Amino acid sequence: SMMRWNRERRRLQIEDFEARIALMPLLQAEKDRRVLQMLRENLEEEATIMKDVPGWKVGESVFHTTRWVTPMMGELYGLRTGEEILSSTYGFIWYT
Amino acid sequence: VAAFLKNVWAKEPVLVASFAIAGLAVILPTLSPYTKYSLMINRATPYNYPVPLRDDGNMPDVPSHPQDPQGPSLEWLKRL
Amino acid sequence: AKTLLHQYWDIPEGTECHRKTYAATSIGGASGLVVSAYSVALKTPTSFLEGVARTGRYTFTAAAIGAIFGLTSCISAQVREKPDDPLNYLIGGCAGGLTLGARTRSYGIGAAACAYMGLTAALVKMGQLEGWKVFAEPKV
Amino acid sequence: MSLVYMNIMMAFTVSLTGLLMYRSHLMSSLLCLEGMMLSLFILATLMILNSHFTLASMMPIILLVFAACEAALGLSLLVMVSNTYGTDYVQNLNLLQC
Amino acid sequence: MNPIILIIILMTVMLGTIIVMISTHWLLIWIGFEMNMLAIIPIMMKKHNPRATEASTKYFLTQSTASMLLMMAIIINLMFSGQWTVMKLFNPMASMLMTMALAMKLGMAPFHFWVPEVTQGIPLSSGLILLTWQKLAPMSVLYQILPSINLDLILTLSILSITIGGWGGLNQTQLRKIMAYSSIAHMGWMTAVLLYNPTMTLLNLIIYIIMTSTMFTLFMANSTTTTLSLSHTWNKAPIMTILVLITLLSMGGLPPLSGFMPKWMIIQEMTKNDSIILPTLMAITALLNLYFYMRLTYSTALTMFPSTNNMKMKWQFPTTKRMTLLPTMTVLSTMLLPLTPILSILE
Amino acid sequence: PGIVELPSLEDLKVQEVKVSSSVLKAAAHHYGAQCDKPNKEFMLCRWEEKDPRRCLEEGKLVNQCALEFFRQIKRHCAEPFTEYWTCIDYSGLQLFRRCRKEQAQFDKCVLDKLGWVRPDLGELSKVTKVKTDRPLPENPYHSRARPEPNPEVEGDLKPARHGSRLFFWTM
Amino acid sequence: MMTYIVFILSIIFVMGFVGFSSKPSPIYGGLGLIVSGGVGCGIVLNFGGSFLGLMVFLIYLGGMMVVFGYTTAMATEQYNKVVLGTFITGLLMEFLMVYYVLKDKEVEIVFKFNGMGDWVIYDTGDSGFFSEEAMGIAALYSYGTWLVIVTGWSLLIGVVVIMEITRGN
Amino acid sequence: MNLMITLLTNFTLATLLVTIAFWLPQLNVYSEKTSPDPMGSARLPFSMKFFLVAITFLLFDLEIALLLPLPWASQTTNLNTMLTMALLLIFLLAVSLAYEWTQKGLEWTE
Amino acid sequence: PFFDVQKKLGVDLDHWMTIQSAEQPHRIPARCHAFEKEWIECAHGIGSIRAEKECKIEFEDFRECLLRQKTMKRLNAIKRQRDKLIKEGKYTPPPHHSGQEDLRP
Ligand SMILES: CCCCCCCCCCCCCCCCCC(=O)OC[C@H](COP(=O)([O-])OC[C@H](O)COP(=O)([O-])OC[C@H](COC(=O)CCCCCCCCCCCCCCCCC)OC(=O)CCCCCCCCCCCCCCCCC)OC(=O)CCCCCCCCCCCCCCCCC
Ligand SMILES: CCCCCCCCCCCCCCCCCC(=O)OC[C@H](COP(=O)(O)OCCN)OC(=O)CCCCCCCCCCCCCCCCC
Ligand SMILES: CCCCCCCCCCCCCCCCCC(=O)OC[C@H](COP(=O)(O)OCCN)OC(=O)CCCCCCCCCCCCCCCCC
Repeated sequence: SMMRWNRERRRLQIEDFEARIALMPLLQAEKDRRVLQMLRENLEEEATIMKDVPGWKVGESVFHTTRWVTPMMGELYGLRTGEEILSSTYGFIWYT
Repeated sequence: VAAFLKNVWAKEPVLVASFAIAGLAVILPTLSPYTKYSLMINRATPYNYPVPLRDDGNMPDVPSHPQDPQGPSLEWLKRL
Repeated sequence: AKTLLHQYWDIPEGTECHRKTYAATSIGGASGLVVSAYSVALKTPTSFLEGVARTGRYTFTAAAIGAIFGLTSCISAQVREKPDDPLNYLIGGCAGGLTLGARTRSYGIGAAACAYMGLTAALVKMGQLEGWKVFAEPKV
Repeated sequence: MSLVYMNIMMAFTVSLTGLLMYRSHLMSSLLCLEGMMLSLFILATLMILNSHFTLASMMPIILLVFAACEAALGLSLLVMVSNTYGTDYVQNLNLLQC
Repeated sequence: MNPIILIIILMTVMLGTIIVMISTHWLLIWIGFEMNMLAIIPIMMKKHNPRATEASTKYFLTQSTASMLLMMAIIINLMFSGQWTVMKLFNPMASMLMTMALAMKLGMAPFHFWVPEVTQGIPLSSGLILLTWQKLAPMSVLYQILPSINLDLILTLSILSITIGGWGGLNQTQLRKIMAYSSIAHMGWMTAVLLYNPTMTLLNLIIYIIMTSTMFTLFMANSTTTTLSLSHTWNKAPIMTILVLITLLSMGGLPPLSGFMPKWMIIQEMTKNDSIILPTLMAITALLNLYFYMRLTYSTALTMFPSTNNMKMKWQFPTTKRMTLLPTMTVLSTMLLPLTPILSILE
Repeated sequence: PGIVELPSLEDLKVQEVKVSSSVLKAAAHHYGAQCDKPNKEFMLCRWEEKDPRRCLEEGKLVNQCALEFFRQIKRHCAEPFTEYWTCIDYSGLQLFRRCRKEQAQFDKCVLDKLGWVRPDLGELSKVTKVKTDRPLPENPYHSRARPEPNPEVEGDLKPARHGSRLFFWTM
Repeated sequence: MMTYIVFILSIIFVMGFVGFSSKPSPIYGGLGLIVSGGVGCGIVLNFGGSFLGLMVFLIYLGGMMVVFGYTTAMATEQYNKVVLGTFITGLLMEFLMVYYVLKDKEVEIVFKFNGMGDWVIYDTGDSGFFSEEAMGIAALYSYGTWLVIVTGWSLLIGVVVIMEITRGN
Repeated sequence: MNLMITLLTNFTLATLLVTIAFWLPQLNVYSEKTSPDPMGSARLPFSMKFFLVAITFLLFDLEIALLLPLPWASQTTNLNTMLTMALLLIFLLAVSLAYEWTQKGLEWTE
Repeated sequence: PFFDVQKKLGVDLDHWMTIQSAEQPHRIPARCHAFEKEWIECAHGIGSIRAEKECKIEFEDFRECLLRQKTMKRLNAIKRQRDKLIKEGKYTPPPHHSGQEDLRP
């Protein structure tokens, strides 16, 4: 009985994983536009905040490379509210 | 060797059952026709995204669509 | 206490007597605190007061050695007007040895510490002059 | 660097100086040693989770297992000292001065 | 002990040292040190007296402290480099902690304070394992991290080991404490040349292990742990007095013996790097080690201390002890200086 | 170092797929069958460029091809699709196996009115080939010049001139 | 406050070590190390180390510290200024570290340390249908073959070694 | 977060019931009691056997800690190596048990 | 004495856990996979002495990936100046940095 039922459960797992795979390009495009939205918002607010500070280059990368670095949590949610910070950085850890 | 087996099965049947179950667990995956299918199922499980190939012009065994005939099929798992 | 030795050596000889004396006093005080720390480590004092008395005794002894060393060396280099001269640190090391003998209340220890610390301070001056390296960087 | 790493390192140094300043009991020394091991577990774990370095996730478990085996060995040594003098006082372990 | 259990435990000691020597991951380095300590503890408790339990407790505490400092150095290397290759360390704090940990595992001064106790608390064969085999793994880790070892730290450890191992053996009458302070002074000599030329470090380690194994093999073959019982050897076996004579003159670095070979080469590699005061004071401090070696040779070979009457019974029995490699180690610890350029096999 | 180059907020405006995850999971297999080509072009560009800023337009094509997927469901088969994603939506793990008859009605209505065949077990996890016209990135890691190696050993090994040359030893 | 919670747990963690590094008795020392193990486990759990945190509970606390308390219970017969002074000293040193790095958003004991919450340095992606920590521990049987060999050999040798040195013969 | 709320509620209910159980009969003023053990005043005798079973627990629990990732380890694609090392860890736990057996370590608490 | 038994026999006893950029289960990348790949491919084979000075830039980018000290320092500067301008009344946050804008997808 466990032979038949675990083989059916593996087929069900593959069906769920193929549903995930088919949804992943839409989610990846949405995530890319999401993080570029948040970085452009942080860049514009950095431009309108860091005007008095001497020698400040707005958008100055801390890496010598010109390669795209995956953005950090504080890079995205640093200027936003602490409620969104918690609900973006501890929620899956704290979810039930 | 047969008197030893009946002797230890009369005195210590817990240890006889223990060494029998352990010996079956050792030798029996090398004798089963289904041990191949455990590996085949574990490599058929798609945890990752199937990152596509750039079509150079000569890959007749790589499909262009998931519903194309070429590519690895799982009718062996649907049937078993 | 690497900067202690540097701020000792940064002042030229026979020029500024007070800060040379203070720098050698501070180097002696650091060395006396090191000796005091290991002394109350490996040999337990009978009380906290006995421990701080041993600490103050060793620290004041080594600080007085350093103070009278730097004072005698700089005054000898002033009255002799010879800054790059190891005889000045020879006399200073013998003065520090007499200081150690006065702290240990004994004349034989004083003469021994005079001779060996005077030769040691002369060797340190010659190593400052010709660039002798004790912790030499690997070159080959 | 990260602010939690300061506290885990400072905990390791606190358990170090506890392990480097005995009072009387050998068991308190073993507890300071295992506090050192615990802080090493926590610090290694936070780095390996933070870096998403997947194959080193088995590393802290190994760091647990060996050292806990080490702890077992230490407990046995304490017991043998406790089977000689009745207590685990480190001042009874002074026969090797001469 | 059961001989099968003894063989498996000694192979586990060897396996711990091998896993330190051959591995490319710092976790396996730490695992090899843990396995080495875990297996060598029963070798120290072989005879089950309170002195061996005290010695094994002190050994456990010092090696456990060193293992935890080693793992903290490894973890800080993981912080500042993100990887685990057994090579140079990528932080001077991790370098200092690993140098402290390995100086504790070698028992170099001022972490020497366990070596004369533990060696006195254990038998002569386990003291032989502690003073020869337990050096090989930390010296291998020091061999592989020498691009990151601070110069001033390792030279301070070296000169403090040479001076403390010199003055320590001058007050001793127990042979195991004499060999332990000799160990401390020789580890100072080995790490003083580590950043200049590690081939001479390997040379000094091999010549030291040969001479130490010779002296412990002689002490086991005569069943002698004190100076005053070693002084009865001329009336029991007059060849052993000549052997301890030539081997103690060799450990003092007197030419034309083999123990003159390392330290001379060490001076030969420290003056190329323009250090003159340091090998001079090292060689002057080695005269202290030579002095208590000469004390032992006066007590054993060059004079005849009075014996007892029961020695006449021991004349009627030959030594049935397996004196394994004792003529080989006696020859290789005395007559090896004409083969001094063999050291290039260690390059 | 240099200034990072973020695209404008106008370059990030697109008509969003504002449906829930059970709507997406119910339509997932037909989405992988029908919206194959721009999705795989985007994910090929995404694993090759290693930069989302070089992948916006293809991403917009994904968000263009998903919507045309849903309208073509919304025109023809809104009732079996709604009745199916509601049942998918009930489950806390969103099981396909709890909803096989609504799946069968949705597949029947879709295969009749649109001719879409649901992909079999194994098909959507295949590695497919993608024919693009964008160029292959020659330096996707933006790596600079690598250092030249040390010169290797060459030449036949001659003996040591006068041996070891150690102080007085002639061999 | 809740954005700093891991840091807050770490503070309690350091306080827990000052609980037993001051060494009041090995039994209160064991209790302080148990509370320290629980809060350091909470630190681990709040990064996503679920399996490693439950190893802190099951194997470190429920396995090993039980044996520490058990061995301690078979010694130290059942019925200080140094402990009190060292405890308040470690307390004041830790809260001075807290006050400095919270008023400055930077401190330097041995290394430089940021003063923000440690949430800032996390990752902004998903792991899909697995835990990365779980799969990296599961690869002990696929990739960690030599590690399993040396670990199991050390544990077998540990059984043999404990039975040797505790026998007394 | 829900877990922290639940742990705090469980700890608060436990501390509340402990405080009630320790201070509800203290309100009664019953009497002051003077009241001036099988062992008389003898010191606690150490038994080596309880310590041996506790260390044997610790060692087999470390072997259990190695065994715990097996339901996730069965999902690998290196199944021959995974199965070999899984059977090898259970076999080393069995060999530790056999050595504890045959050298009389499991005796009088068998 | 590093007796390189693993390269002599051709066995992989511990090289697999040695770097983050190695082969990982389910191809999970490390958060600094690319930086470590660049630092290793820069520093490979040229020796450590030349690697400390001819590959310092990739090592600094990789250490700054690992510890994020420059990134945290920059966020400290921006957040500190931001709260200072809030205190001076010269700055106000936008609605999308207060939680009033119904986030993107
Ligand atoms: C057709 C096919 C077949 C053809 C066959 C052709 C040959 C036919 C004859 C067969 C026999 C040939 C023998 C080997 C060739 C000659 C080697 C030789 O004499 O070298 C001179 C060698 C160098 O002098 P040379 O005038 O520049 O060279 C002449 C040739 O060109 C030397 O030639 P080289 O320049 O090429 O030599 C290379 C190099 C040349 O040397 C160097 O480059 C300088 C470094 C030499 C070592 C210096 C070490 C100093 C510190 C340690 C001192 C130890 C204490 C001294 C002895 C104490 C008592 C044992 O040698 C070494 O470095 C090896 C070390 C010395 C070993 C010599 C051979 C010994 C074999 C028998 C050993 C018996 C015990 C001897 C005493 C133990 C000490 C050796 O002289 C010395 O070093 C002085 C010491 C004497 C060495 C031993 C002499 C061999 C004969 C011993 C017979 C008496 C034994 C009495 C009983 C046992 C002792 C109580
Ligand atoms: C190869 C597969 C893997 C094998 C290893 C893993 C097995 C899993 C179970 C682990 C068990 C661990 C402990 C086993 C110890 C065995 C030795 C032993 O107990 O000997 C003593 C015992 C006599 O008992 P006693 O000393 O008095 O102890 C008190 C109880 N009466 O003596 C006895 O009771 C005699 C028992 C020994 C004979 C048992 C024979 C069983 C045969 C079963 C069928 C064939 C199985 C083939 C497998 C290999 C067999 C060697
Ligand atoms: C780059 C270098 C890399 C590494 C290169 C290799 C380094 C090798 C280092 C070897 C260290 C050996 C340590 C001693 C051997 C280990 C086991 C042991 O201690 O055996 C002694 C044994 C115990 O018997 P037992 O009955 O307990 O004795 C007490 C009597 N009632 O029996 C006895 O007590 C009998 C007495 C004789 C025992 C002497 C054994 C000596 C063997 C080693 C020889 C020297 C090393 C080889 C040559 C140099 C190689 C570098």
